[PDB]
This record gives sequence, C-alpha cells and structure tokens, in this order.
Amino acid sequence: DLASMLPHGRKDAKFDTKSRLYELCELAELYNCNNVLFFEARKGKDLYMWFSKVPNGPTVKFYAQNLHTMEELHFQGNCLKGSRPILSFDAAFEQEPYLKVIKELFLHTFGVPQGHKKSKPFIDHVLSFSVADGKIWVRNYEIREVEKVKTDINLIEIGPRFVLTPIIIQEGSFGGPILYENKRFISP
Amino acid sequence: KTHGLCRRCGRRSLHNQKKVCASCGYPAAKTRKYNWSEKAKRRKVTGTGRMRYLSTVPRRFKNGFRTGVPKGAR
Amino acid sequence: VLEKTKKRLTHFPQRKYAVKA
Amino acid sequence: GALKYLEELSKKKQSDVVRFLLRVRCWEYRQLNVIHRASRPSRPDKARRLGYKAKQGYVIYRVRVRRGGRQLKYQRSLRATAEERVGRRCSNLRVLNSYWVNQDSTYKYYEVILVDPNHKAIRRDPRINWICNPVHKHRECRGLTSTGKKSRGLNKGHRFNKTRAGRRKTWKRHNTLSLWRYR
Amino acid sequence: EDGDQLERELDAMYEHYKERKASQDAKYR
Amino acid sequence: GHKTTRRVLKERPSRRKGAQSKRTQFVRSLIREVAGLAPYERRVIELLRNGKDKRARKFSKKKLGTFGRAKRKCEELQRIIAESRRAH
Amino acid sequence: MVKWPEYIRLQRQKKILRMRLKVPPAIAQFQYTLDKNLAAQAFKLLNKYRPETKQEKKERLLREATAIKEVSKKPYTVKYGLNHVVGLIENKKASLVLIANDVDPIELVVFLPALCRKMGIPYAIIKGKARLGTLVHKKTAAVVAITEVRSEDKNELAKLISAVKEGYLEKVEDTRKRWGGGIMGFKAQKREEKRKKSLETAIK
Amino acid sequence: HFRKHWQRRVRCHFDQPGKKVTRRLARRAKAAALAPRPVDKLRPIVRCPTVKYNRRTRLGRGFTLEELKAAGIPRLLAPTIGIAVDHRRKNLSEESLAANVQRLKDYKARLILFPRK
Amino acid sequence: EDPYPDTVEWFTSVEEKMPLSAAPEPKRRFIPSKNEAKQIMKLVRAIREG
Amino acid sequence: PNIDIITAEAMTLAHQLATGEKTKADLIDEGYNKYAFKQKEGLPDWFLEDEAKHDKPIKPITKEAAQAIKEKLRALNARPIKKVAEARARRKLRQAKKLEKLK
Amino acid sequence: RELQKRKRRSSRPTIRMPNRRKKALNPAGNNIIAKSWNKKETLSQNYTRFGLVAKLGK
RNA sequence: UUGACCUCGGAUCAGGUAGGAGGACCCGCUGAACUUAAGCAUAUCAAUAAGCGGAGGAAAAGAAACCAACAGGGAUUGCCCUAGUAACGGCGAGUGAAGCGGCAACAGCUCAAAUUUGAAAGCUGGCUUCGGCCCGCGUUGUAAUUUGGAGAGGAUGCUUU
RNA sequence: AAGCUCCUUCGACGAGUCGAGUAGUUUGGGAAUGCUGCUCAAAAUGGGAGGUAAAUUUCUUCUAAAGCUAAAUACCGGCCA
Ligand SMILES: [Zn+2]
Repeated sequence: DLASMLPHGRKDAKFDTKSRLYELCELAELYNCNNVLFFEARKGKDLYMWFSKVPNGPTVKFYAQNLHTMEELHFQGNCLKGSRPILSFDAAFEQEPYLKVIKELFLHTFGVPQGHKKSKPFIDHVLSFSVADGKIWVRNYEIREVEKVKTDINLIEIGPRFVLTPIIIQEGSFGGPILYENKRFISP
Repeated sequence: KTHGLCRRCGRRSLHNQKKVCASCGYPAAKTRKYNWSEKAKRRKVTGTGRMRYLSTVPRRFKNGFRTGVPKGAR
Repeated sequence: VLEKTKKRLTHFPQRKYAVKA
Repeated sequence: GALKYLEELSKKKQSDVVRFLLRVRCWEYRQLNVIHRASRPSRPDKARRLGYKAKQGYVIYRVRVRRGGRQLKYQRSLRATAEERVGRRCSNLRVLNSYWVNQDSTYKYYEVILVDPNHKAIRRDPRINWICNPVHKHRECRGLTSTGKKSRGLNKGHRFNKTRAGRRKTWKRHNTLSLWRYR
Repeated sequence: EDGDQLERELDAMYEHYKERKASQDAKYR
Repeated sequence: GHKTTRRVLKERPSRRKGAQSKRTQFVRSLIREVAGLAPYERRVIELLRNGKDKRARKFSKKKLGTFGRAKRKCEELQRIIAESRRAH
Repeated sequence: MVKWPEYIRLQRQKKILRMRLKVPPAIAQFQYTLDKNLAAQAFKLLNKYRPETKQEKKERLLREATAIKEVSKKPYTVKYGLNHVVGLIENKKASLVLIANDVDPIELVVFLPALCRKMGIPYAIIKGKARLGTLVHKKTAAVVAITEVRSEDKNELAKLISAVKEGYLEKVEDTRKRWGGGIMGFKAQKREEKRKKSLETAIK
Repeated sequence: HFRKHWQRRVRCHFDQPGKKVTRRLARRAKAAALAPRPVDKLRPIVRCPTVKYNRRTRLGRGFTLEELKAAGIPRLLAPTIGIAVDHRRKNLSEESLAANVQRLKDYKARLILFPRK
Repeated sequence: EDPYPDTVEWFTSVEEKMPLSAAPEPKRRFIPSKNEAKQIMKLVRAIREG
Repeated sequence: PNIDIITAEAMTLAHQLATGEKTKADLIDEGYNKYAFKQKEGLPDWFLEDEAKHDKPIKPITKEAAQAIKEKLRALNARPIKKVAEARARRKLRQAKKLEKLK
Repeated sequence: RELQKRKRRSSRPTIRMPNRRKKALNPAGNNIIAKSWNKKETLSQNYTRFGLVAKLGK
C-alpha cells in the first residue's frame, strides 16, 4: 500500500537480518536513493519501521501496530495511484524537537515531488499524522467534493491505518549517537 | 456363447473376443482380486484348495528344519 | 566383523561386576 | 587427492569446461537407450562419496526421465522415478543411491548405484552386507533412498511435526480413541 | 585427416534417414 | 537468575566448521582458472571492467537472489581482474 | 545404401564432433602431445624402473623367507595411481609427471597440467593410457610419475627433464591458453555458406 | 468430536495385566543373562530445563566426558562396567560437575569388579 | 566481444615454492616395510610347517 | 535483412519489450544464460537438429501473443462470405438431423 | 478363517508348538548366582538375599 | 603386418537371482462422493474409502543443520497428563499440534574427503592329492588407520591380548 | 596389535544442493508447515534454526544435501495354547 503511494519509491526484497544495518546505506546507494523505508520484523509477529536519510542524515525507529490495509472492505475510499497528497500534520509536531525531526522525515518519504513524471496531475487524497497518545496515528482520507446547498469537502477513509511508537532517533544513518530514547516503550 | 473355460481358475469365464478371464485375468501374471469384495477374496484365498506344500512347512519348522537321519536307523 | 570392531572388543570387552547394597 | 579437485569442478556447472562436457554427453546419452549400463561413473567423485567401490558386485546404470508435470504435481521427485525404473530393469540388484549427471529441456539424467546381494564379495564384506538382508528389498519402491527420505519429511525439528515417524502413522496415533480399564 | 570423407557419408545416411522416415506418411509423398 | 559458578569449556572441533583450510582455498583458486567463467559471470566481468559497478551488483542479485550473494560474487570477480592485470 | 551398426555409427560421430567443436583450452591442451623420439626416450628410462610383477614379488618374498628359516636398499619404482601422483605433485616430490591423453572422463586429469605448472614440476602429456598402462603391470594407467632414481641414471633423468620442459613445454606455451577445434573441411565450409545464404532475405 | 470414523480406530487396553507380566518377565530375562550385574546402567543427576522446573532435579542420559575423567573412570571402560556416557551434554558450571563426580565416586565405592577371565 | 577468449593465468603464473601439506612424515617412509616383514614371517611359518 | 515474427514466443518477447514491462537493459542482461555462448557454425546437421528438438527453452507465452500470430498468419481467402455461409448452413442442417433422430 | 476350517475337516495332525522362549528366565551354569538363585522368588527378592542392587535408577 | 587398451556384442557358456501368492499390522504413490454447515459452493467428511507399487516378524524412525532461553536438556519409539491449550479458520460448521514433566525401553556406530608408496598389503572364480595351484577384478583405487563434543604424526612410560 | 599421556608438527567434514521467484497441493503453522514441478542459481572465521527495542543485527545452539543399527510400539492374517 505504501509503495503504491510513492511514485519515487522502489520496492526491495528480503534483507538479511544477519547482515549489518549500515549495509542498507550501501544498498540504497546502489539503487540511487536518498531515503530508506525499512520494514523490520521480529518473531514473525512484530513490525518495526525505520526512516532514514541514507548517507549521513537522521534515522528513527518506530514500532508499528494496529495495521489495517487497503484490501479491508470497510473503507469505501479510493484515490489516484501516484497523486501528490496533502500532508496533514499536528501542532505537537512543531513543538517537540524530536517530533520536528520525524516530521521532516515524513515530508521526505511521503513528499511526491512536484514535477515528477510518474505522478498524477490532480489532488484527491490527504495523508494525516496525529500525536494523540505518546504515539503517532497515520490515516488516509479521500477529498470528496459535494455541491453546496444554496463546493464543500467530505473525507472518506481510503487506506492504511497504523500506529507508530517512537523508540529511538539516531544521528547516523543506521547507527550512531542516540539523540532521543523513548524510556516508556513496553515491548511486545 | 460369450465365455469359455478358463485354464487357471477352471470357471467358464474366459471371454472369446477379449481373451481375458473375467474372474482371474489369466493372461495377466497376477490373479485378479479387489478389496471392494470380501466375498470374492474368501472364495479363492489360501485354504480353499488342497495345500500340497504349505501344510508340510509347519511340521518342519517345529524340529528346526533339520537334515540327516536318526542315529542307529537301518 | 570389521577388524576395527574386533580390536575394540579384544581390549575392552563387557565385564562382570556387582554393586553392593 | 584428485577427488577434491573434482568436487570443486562440479560446483561450477556453468563454466566453460563443464558446460562443454555436459553438452557433448547429453547428445551422446540421447543416441543411446533410455536405460543403459555405464561401465564407469561419469562423476567418480560423486559416486564415491555416495558409496561406490570398484568391486565385483557394484554396477552403474544411466537413466533418463521425462521432465515437466502430469497442473497436478507428483509428490516424488524425478530422481525417484529414475530409481524405480532401474530397479525394475535390474530386479536382482539393490538400489543404493543415485545422482544427477545431466539435464536437458526434455529429460533429466541420473546414474544409479546398484549392489549385487548374491555376489560373494558383497556378502563376505561388512559395511555393505546389510543390503543382503531381506528388509532392504526394493528400497526405492518404499522411499528408503536419499530422495525418498527428503520427500517423506524425515527431518528433526518443530518444522516436521506431521512427517517424523511416518505421516500416516502420526495421523493414526492422533485419531484413535484410547479407552483404559479404569476410566 | 580432417574427417571430410567420413563427414560426407555421415550426412548422407542422415539425409537418407530423414527422407525415409518422413515418407511413411502419404501426405508427404 | 540463579548464581552458579561458571566454567570455561574446551573449544569444540565442530565450531571449527568455519573453513580455514589452506589446501581447499588452493584447490578452489586453481579450479577457477581451469573451469573458466559462467555466462552470467562474463556479464559481471565486462560491467566491472567498464566501470559500471552498480549495474554489476543489480544484475548479480537478479541471477543469485540475495544481497549477500551478490556482494560476494562481485568481490571474487573483482579480485580476478586484479590478479589478471598483475599476470599480464 | 548399406546400414552401419549403431555402435559403429556412434563412435564415428564422436570422432567428427571432436574435430568440429571448439574445445576449451584445458581440453585443447591434451591434443598437443610429444613426438615419437621424446616418447621413446622417456620410456627408455621408465622401463629401467618398472614396478615388479606379482610373480617376481612372490619369488622375492619366498627367497627372503627361505633365508630366514636357514641389508636391502630402498626400492626405486615408477609411481602410479591418480590419488598417489596428485599427492606427490602437491608435496613437490615428483620430478617428472607423464599424463595420458585419452582418459574417458577427462575431468580426472583436466587440472593436472595446471597443477604441475603451479607447483613447478615438469610434465608431459603422453599419447596412450594403454602404453602407460603396460609400463606398470596393469591394463590402463592415467598418470605415471618419477620421484627418485638410482645413482647410475640421475644424469639421464635430468637430461630427460631438460628435454621435456624445453622440447615439449615451450611449444605448448604458445598454444595452451587458446581454444582448440575448428578443423572445418570442404563439406562443412559449403554447408556454412549455404546457411548464411539462407539468412540474407528474411530471418524468420 | 466424532466427525471421523472413530469406530474403526478405537483401542481398548484389556492386555494391561498381560503386558505387565510380559514386562516383568523381560526384566527377569535380562537379570538371568547379567546375573550379578544390575539390569540398569548408572545415570547422571541433571537439572530440568525450564523455569517451571528449575528447582527440581532428575536423571539424565549419560555422564559427561569431563566428569568421567575427574572421577577416575576411563572413557572406554565406563560402558563395560555399567555407566552411561553422553558425549553431547556439557558441564557449563561447577555445580553440575561436582554432583556427578560425587555420584560416580559413590558407585566406585560400592562396585565389585571381577578380574577378567 | 570475443566468444572464445584466451585463458589469463592469474594463479598458475606464480610458482608455489613449498608443499601444501605441513604434516610430518611418518617413520614408515624412512624404515623398511612392516607389511613386508609380516608376509615374510607368514611364509616362514608355512615352510617350517611344510 | 527482414526480421519476421512467426513464433508465438517471439511475439511474447515483443509484447513485453514494446510495453513498458521489460527494458532494453533487461533483455540484454537476461540473454546471458545457459543457452548462450553455444556455437552452431561448423557443427553437423545431425548434431544440431538433435539439439533443437531437445533444447527449446521453457518460458510461457501469453494468449494475446498467440492471438496476434494467428491473425498475422491468416490467409487472405481463409474466411470469405461463401465459406462462412456454407459453414453456418452445415451447422443448422446438423441440428435438424438430430431433431429428426430424436423424433 | 477358511484355512482354519480346512484343518478341522482334514485328517492331518495338529502341529502343537512347544512353549519355547527366546530368552531364559533363570540363571544357569556353575557359578555363585545360579546355585543361590531361587526360581519361585522374584528378581528383587533374590537380590535381597544376595545383598546386591538390581535397579540403579529411581 | 602383429599386438595392446576403450566401447559394444554372441553363447542351451560356468555359477546365481527376480516375477506369483499373502497383505490383519507396516512403507510409499494416487485419490472421491454421500454427510454436516436443517439447502449449498470455502470448509467438513478426509490428507479417509476404492485403485497401484513394495517388506518383515514386526515394519518404519533413529544417533541432532534438535529442544530450548534454562541453575539447562541430549538418538529414535510408545503410554499419562500437557489440552480441546497455542495456532489457523465470516475469529461459522469448526479444525487442531508441540516443548517441558512422570513412566516403559535404552546402544551406539560405518563411509567420502589424506600417499601403504620402504613394496594392492585386498578380493571373485575353478583345478585340486585339501596344502596350495593358476585365471582374473582392480591404481579412473581393493586392504589397514581416521569420521569434527573428533583425529593424525612423533616422543614417552605404564597397562591389555 | 591396543588404550592413555604430552606437544617448538598437522587437522582434509557430502552442490542443479541450499537460496530467490512462481504454480499446485498440504498443515494448527506465509518467519511459506512440509512436498513436488518450472526459471535463475550460491558460500567458506562458512552455513542452518532460534533469542533480542535495548542501539546493532552483538547473543544462544547445532552442522543439511552419504549410510547402518536391537528394545520398549502395532497387529481382523500365519503355527499353536
Ligand atoms: Zn480364470
């Protein structure tokens, strides 16, 4: 679902957990990518998502839970594949300094640059991020236009729901000094 | 008549066109039998005949399949 | 038997022993 | 130590030397019969690690099997069908093991090791005369060869629960009602 | 030496084998 | 857990399964000269000589199936180029 | 026209295929073989060090047994056996190695010229595993080596080494790295010309 | 839970006293072949793996090579005098080594070994 | 391209000056044969027994 | 030289290349396979014809590739008005005899 | 079943199997255990009288 | 010209072996439907019945590319509980294990990868006056040594046939 | 002939097989539970399976692709009781 969102995204196969974490940077250089979205799974049940700028930038590790994909027949919403979204952020994203780092990594990963040849020319969906608990809740919505009674916008949920729990923020690419630690994370 | 005398099972069940016995399958090396008929199996199983050799094996097992002649025999 | 088996039985055979109560 | 060099050469099956030899031998085997006898193994390193000796009683047979499918999938490998056809051809011998030799777009090729259980050299020699015992009649028919053990899932671990100690045996033990005298 | 004369005859039987096998059908004749 | 005094064990010869044999590495290098190169290894050799190192690793993953296998295969083939220009 | 048997046709087809096919250089080097003189001079030394037959070994065991009932130097002998010679080459004990050129699985000896060159041992590809097979008292022998000789003919072994490594190894230094085959005759050249003529209008 | 054919797969254990007699005669048979020797081999004392059973202890398969050497029992002699040997198990602590060495010593004190032929 | 390139000897061009095996040699390669003496003593028993 | 796509499998490679599914780089890279670097120049006809019968690579074809081949190789008088008319008349008559037999 | 009926009709003798066992139940020979073994006693009862142990396990 | 080796043949050649039966239990292959879900199509019946091949008094499995996270266990098999639990199914009809633990019984081993190279030391025949005579197989490898909780080789001193 | 000991010497371990992709079947078991076919096709301080948010894949435990082996287990048939 998330790869269909990103026209500037390239899907990549199973990565060896016995490898080193900075070999992702050598991998992304090969595919000529400055962002890595890493889906790391533990015990065949848990999911961890990594966002990183590849050579030198920051890296954040989340714990992903409460996953609901597009194939679930209770969403009733659909949008163009590759269209440029409107990114809805929260006020807490601009107050906390660690949430400011996460917001910029979210703006790079889900950006869909302006003149991209694989993108779509019209706007019909909004990707939302919200800090309610000590976690980040991610929702998609469809911009549906309704004629005004003598036009207005209604939102219909399209796609993936997942809650991200911020575990750590690194200064290096996939390893380095620790700038933020959760210290409240209860692991599965 | 569509059936003649078979030469393996003795029944008048050898087809005169296919030349195959409908009871045992004579040109086949294996004797015909099926598991959906226990009645047909018990009609041709061991013990339905004379047992020329298989009736003599258990006595020779009892004495250890021995050879020779008892000592002092004329 | 193999001659490697025969050598092991020649020098380390099964012994006769008892355990007191 | 020529056989260690031969082992590394068979690792590189796509190299110039091996692909040339496997080409000219695939044509040669197609000019011959589907099942025929080889005087010597074409892969002497592989046969020797599988239990071949240059003794009277050991023979090598070459066999083709038509590759592909029946969308139904056969539960035994093409190596198993190769072993059963050689064993039917040589009914007096015992199938010990078999190995891949060549592969075409129509046929897979195997070489089967056979042991004569009535040859005096085999019978007097321990570490091979277990095959003379009547419990080893037609091992390839009952899945006791190397490819048979892989197909029946006879491996230790939590990933082979249904297939250790027999699939039908383990299913039967789990589906009988056990009633004791004092219930 | 270069097997030219042996190659002449080997191709001759191969052509003869192909024409004989293909002529077993009445359509090809 | 429980406080039990630890003891150090003998190095297991099965733990030495990680091969360091000088003779086997000799045999592998000598056979590689004798056997030659696979058709796909020639594509990797040509791409490494032309400088397209990124294309070589992408192609070798698509032939082998793993980043670890693609990384090693380009590393053995890189040293073949290094030792070939030394002999030449 | 008359029909050949299958086995006659099959081995004659293989003879043609050896000439026409371009073989890799490890296979190609086994085509080049030392001449009549150097073969005959090598067997003049190897026949002096022939391993003893089963009959005269039993006589020597019987003679030394009869003397005991009523002091020997180390035996010097042509070394044979593939796993034996490969161990001698790797341990740098073989002074001269003679390899057969018609081993039916050719992989058994395909590495031996490269192994002798890396180890520095002079080697020569002989013509015939039967002629090597009759030097030892066997039927075939894939490889034959000399480790040490007696004091009388250390000079003749060294002359034969200088003969082989200069009268055989220098000619194959030119052509052992290149592919063999391609001995296309008159009929094959006409058949290739007919092929390329057909692919000039419309490749299908 | 009778959706299958349970009537053709049902085992009744009426041979419970019969198999007890068979097992006791099998124990008597190996006491006749090995007349002064015990009918069982000596087995080590091990700790149960999981945290539920750490506090309890039980008999293991065979004695380790290291605890066999510290007690003075050679390797190739231990199966001949009725001691089970496990080459897979490891000591990993001095507590498991000391308990088995003392157990092997107590077996040595109570042992009568006959002088070969 | 060159469909049949020549072999570049990158490994065999450097000559190895030492044996591969650093294992010691046994005494039996330096002394008379123990197997030979056993077959001789077997023959001595046969001539002595006739 | 004229390149004529007759086989359905070459049509399948053409449908893949002409659409944005397989690039020029992917076709060149995947041509380095086990069927590559095999000579066919001076080889005898009995050797080569045995190989061509038994070395056809097994890669699937698509139904649209096969549909393009039959409509490319259809003759100009394959389906005229006369033959389509008698074919429909033959099929109608065949149903009439069945109704006569069921009568 | 039909073979069992064939024996009842036939005038062939029933081959009675003597009760032979693969393994003996009492010690034999001329040694201290075989002379002091009691057939009517059990394994534990005999080893009590001998003063030895029978089972080394739990 | 003669003689070797390789491949392939012939013989009512010398000596052997396979087929069929039985199939209660055992090892594989192939493989339904009725039924239930008050109908039925996923599912269930069922990895069953029918069909095909192959053994024995048992067969099979079997000495960890195992379980585990421990203060650790220690080849395989079977019983008791684990447990209608985990896990998977519109999270329906439902399907459904395993580790630990308590017992029964316990037994460990054989090769390939190393050159005997100061001595193919190995073995099939068949002629015997029964002790030893030849014909061969085999160096493209038959004996001895070694089989990774190991081992080799030297040295060393006791201990075993 | 054999067991141990010591060491300024050595210590070889199974490939169209693992693995990736796909189709079918199967399982309580898409970390695909196992199996089979097709395409591509490996490694040597290596490989496999696990534990772990703990800061980087740290730690734990085993060596697959060769082979043999009694007992405890089953039994509507065989020789009997
Ligand atoms: Zn009949």
